[PDB]
Amino acid sequence: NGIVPDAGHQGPDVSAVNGGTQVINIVTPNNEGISHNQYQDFNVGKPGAVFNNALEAGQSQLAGHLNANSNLNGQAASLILNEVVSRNPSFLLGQQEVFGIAAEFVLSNPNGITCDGCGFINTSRSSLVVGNPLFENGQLKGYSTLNNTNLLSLGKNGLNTTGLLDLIAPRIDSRGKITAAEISAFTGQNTFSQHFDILSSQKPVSALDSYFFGSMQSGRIRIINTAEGSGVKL
Amino acid sequence: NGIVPDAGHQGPDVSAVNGGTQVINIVTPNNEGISHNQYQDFNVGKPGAVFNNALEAGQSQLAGHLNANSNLNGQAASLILNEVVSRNPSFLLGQQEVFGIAAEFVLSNPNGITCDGCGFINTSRSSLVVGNPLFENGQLKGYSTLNNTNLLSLGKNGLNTTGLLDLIAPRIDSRGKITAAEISAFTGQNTFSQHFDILSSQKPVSALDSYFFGSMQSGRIRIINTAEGSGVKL
Repeated sequence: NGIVPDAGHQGPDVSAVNGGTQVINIVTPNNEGISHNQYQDFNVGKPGAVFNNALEAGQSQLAGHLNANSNLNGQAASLILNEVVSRNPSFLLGQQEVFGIAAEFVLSNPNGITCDGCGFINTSRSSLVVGNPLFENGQLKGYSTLNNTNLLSLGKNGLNTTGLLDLIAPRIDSRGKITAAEISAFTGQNTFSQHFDILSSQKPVSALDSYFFGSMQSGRIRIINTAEGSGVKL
Repeated sequence: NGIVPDAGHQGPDVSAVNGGTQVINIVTPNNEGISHNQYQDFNVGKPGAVFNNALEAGQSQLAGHLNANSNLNGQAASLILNEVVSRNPSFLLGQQEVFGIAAEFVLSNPNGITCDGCGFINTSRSSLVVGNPLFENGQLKGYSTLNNTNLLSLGKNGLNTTGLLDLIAPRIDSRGKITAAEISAFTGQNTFSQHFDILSSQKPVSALDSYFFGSMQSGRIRIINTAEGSGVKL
C-alpha cells in the first residue's frame, strides 16, 4: 500500500481492492466542512486512489462499486485535506478520484511531492503543497512553505485535471504537460491563507530557482515567485 | 532612421542626434491624456530611442541634453501610444526611453513585433501589441488582435524594464530573458479594453501556439491563452 494512514484520530481507513486501487474512507468532516486526514505515507500508483466522499452507494471510475462513506454523517466534505505527518516524500503516479460529492482536494507534504502521470477526478480544485497546513485551535488557518527548500516535481508524463490546480512549493521542477482549467504556481518561502493568498514571505539564504519545461494546457496560468533575486526558467 | 512618422496629423517629429539615437517629439496629448503617434516605420537600434515627454529641459539617459517638448502645452502625456499604420513589422533592438514625466507606453503593430535586447526606461507600464488600437469618435476604446495570426517575437538578448510589462499578440515566441516588475502575456484573437481586460475572443481556424523559452525574471507572471485547444509551451 502506497497510502498508509496515521495511527491517530485523523487517520482514515485505507483499503486495497481490485488490482491494487486504494480506497480511502476519509474522516468525518469538522464544522468547517474539512475532512482532515493524516498519513505516514501518501503515494499513488497507476491503479490510482479513490477518496470516498459519497452519501450514497454508486460506481467509482477507478474502484468500481463502492458503498457510501458513513463517517460523513450525511454531510460530504467541502475540503479533503491530506497531510503527510512523517518525513516521507510523496510519489503520485496515477489518478486520484473523489467519489461522490465533488470537493476541493489538498495534499500537503513538506518533504517533497513528485507527480508523474498523476491526475485529479471530480475535484473543483486540487492543490499540491510542499509545506504544512497551519492550525489554530483545530481551525485551518492556511499553509506554510517557510523554512523549507524542498521540491515539487512534475515528471514527463505530466498532470491532468478538469478543475482548478494550485502548485505550492519552495521550488518547482516541471518536465511534462500540465492540463487544468487554471494553473496557479506559487513558489518561494511563504505563508498562505486557506485560499492561497500570500500573507508573508522569507528571502531564502540561497537561490530557490524553479523550472517549467513542456506544455501548459490551460487558458489561465499564474506564476508567483516571492524569492527575491530568484527566477522562473521556461 | 528606424522610426519614420506618418505624414498626417498624428505623425510626430523624429530626429537623429548623436551616434544614431532617435528623438521623438511626441504629438500633443488629447483630453484623455493620450499622445497618439502614428508611424510608417517603427524600429529601434542599439543607440535607442527617446520619447520627449518633458515639460522642462534636462538630461536624457540615451540622448544627452534635450529641451522640453513644447507640443505638450504644459501637460505631459499619461499614455504614449505608438501605432504603426503601414504593413511594416517592427524590430526593437535597443532601449526606449520616456524622457521627462514617466508615462504608460504602447507600441501597436499588427504586422508583427520582434524584440531582441530591447527595453523600456521611465515607463510605469509598457505594452507590445501585435494588433490595432480601437477608436470611437477619436476616443481610445481598447485594442484588437482579431483576424490576426502574426507573431510577437522575443529574441535571445531578451527584454528588460523596471515597470509593468504587457505582451499582447495572436501568438508569442520568446527565447530570452524577460525582466519586469510584472509580466502579463495575453495570446489568441481577442478584443481588449484600454486596460487589457479581455472582452471577446475568436477561435482561430488553425492552432495559435505560443512558446516561452528562457528565464522570466519577475515576481508575478500571468499567461492567458484564449485560443481554445491551443497550448503554451515552456
